[PDB]
Amino acid sequence: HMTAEVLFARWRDRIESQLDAALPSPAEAPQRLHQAMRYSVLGGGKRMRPLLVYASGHLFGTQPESLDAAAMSVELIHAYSLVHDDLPAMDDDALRRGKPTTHVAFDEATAILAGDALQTRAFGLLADAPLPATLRVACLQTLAHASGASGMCGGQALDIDATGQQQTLAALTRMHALKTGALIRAAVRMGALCGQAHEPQLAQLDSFADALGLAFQVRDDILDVEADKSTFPALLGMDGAKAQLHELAARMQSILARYGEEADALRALATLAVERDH
Amino acid sequence: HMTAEVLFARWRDRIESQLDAALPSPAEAPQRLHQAMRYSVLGGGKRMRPLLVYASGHLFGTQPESLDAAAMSVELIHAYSLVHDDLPAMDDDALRRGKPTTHVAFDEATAILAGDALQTRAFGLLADAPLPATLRVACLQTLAHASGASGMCGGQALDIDATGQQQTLAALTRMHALKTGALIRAAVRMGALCGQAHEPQLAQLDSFADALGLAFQVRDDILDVESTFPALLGMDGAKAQLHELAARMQSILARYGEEADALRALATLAVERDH
Ligand SMILES: [Cl-]
Repeated sequence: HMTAEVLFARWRDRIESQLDAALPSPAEAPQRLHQAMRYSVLGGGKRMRPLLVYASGHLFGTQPESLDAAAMSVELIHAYSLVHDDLPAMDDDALRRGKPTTHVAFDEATAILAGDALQTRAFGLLADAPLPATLRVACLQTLAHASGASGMCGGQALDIDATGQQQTLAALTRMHALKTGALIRAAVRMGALCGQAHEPQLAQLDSFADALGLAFQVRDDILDVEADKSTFPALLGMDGAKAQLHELAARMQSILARYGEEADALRALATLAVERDH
Repeated sequence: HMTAEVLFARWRDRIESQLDAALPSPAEAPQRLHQAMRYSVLGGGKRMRPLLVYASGHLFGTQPESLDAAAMSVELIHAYSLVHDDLPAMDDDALRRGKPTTHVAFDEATAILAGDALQTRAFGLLADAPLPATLRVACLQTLAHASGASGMCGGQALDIDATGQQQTLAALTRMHALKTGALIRAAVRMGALCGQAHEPQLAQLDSFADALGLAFQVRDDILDVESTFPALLGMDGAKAQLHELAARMQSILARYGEEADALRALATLAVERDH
């Protein structure tokens, strides 16, 4: 059995190649839109959401060809959300991962439309997947529920509404559950659906994915202090937030404790969510 | 087309009620996003694209209940595209239909997100529809292809890229075929799929829908004056092109019985409307 480290490298290379083939060429008109779409999603990175799709499918022995559309779709939703988030009317960021944000590299109109078109391509890839129609529909329902006003978009809105206000712990947790937790749970659910998981196992994996999405954000908050006025270290104290993260780490491992080596990839994504330095 | 007008009023009332039931409550969190989503699609309008879905299904005797998801989805895509198109970085409009645009009634960030969420809701409604999964997938494929970079979004980008430039007649026609032609064809296609249409009928209806989308744009350009088709062809040349499209649309549907009257009336509307 291949180690988690080897699997993550293989899946990161795989999703890079799949996304490159799935996006329109920069030489086809409209060239600026296509260039901006590619600029916004190609070029590496953690690929946490594709990795969750593959790692979840891996629990069931599912081949990557059955997972590629689901894995691309969650990265495309994630990528589009960041293109819009970076806009001057939103978070107003000029740099992302050491490179100019998409609206700086191009312009705001191009960034708006590139985000719009990446969202459509996420759904199109699922609808076009070489899978049974019932499975494509189940994946599409999952992604839509997690990405819209009941998930990612709603969480973005809760965040914008809270600009300049101090959120309570309850409200901060709820905001993160929508803004990033929902799409992280969708990634795990879709991988397991492609693995033909049944509902009890879907619910168990959802409990793991729920904890992982929060863990990632608590860790991020801790790192920000070590390197949206309300954060887990500000509301809990730094020691309290570290204890919160430590419990989520233990919780994630306990949920998967009965699996064999087939869960090592998911286990390692949990460790990365808790322990990464960047 | 008076009997058709009654049908269209029924369908405009129906799609208003359907969209109202499908959108989140303005009392529930996040309230401002939900309110902006509702502002951006409720409150009447022509409902051309839902009417095309219902009328295309009507050709096959399909009842509206089997068409609501598809009809809502094309209006939601259309609605989101206008919210983003009105933004200052795009067309920069303060009014639409005599009322403030969404980013004026709310703010730019809320409008961006409302557009994003309406797009998602369009896909979720089709995916959740009470229809065979194979039919839901075919409609979802149709909508995604027509709405993204190879359709509506691509046409919007072409339009912005040509700002201040003189376009050839071919380029302008290509731009409109993506910018609004694709989603109009999608509406007719989805109605026909829900009607269990056979491949020749789908191709026939797609020829009709292609002509209808162009005619609708040519008529909106003519009304706007009262690079565009009037600018390239003259006001008289634009009107001649409209009449040729009208005759093509009626020719394509000519062999059908009264079940095509709804589509025929939408063709007449696209050409003759004062609004
Ligand atoms: Cl292996």
